[PDB]
Amino acid sequence: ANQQTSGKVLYEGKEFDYVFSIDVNEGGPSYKLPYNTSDDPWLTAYNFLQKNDLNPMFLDQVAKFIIDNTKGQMLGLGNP
Repeated sequence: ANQQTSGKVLYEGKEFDYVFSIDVNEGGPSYKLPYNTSDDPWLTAYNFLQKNDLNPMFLDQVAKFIIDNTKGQMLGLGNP
């Protein structure tokens, strides 16, 4: 991908392709998961997970949502 600033997401103070908004559940601290569509779910998720020192259990939930952003239902929909 080598495009211009179409609809890039600003997480805290940096801009990325698409970032997810992550609440652990407690209203704080609020996390965001920056994703670049050229990268893998597990890798993007792991990168944020290791960076924020999250539990590797979250890796699946973040990566799968990352996938949804490039998959049907969420992005491709697929509604007859």
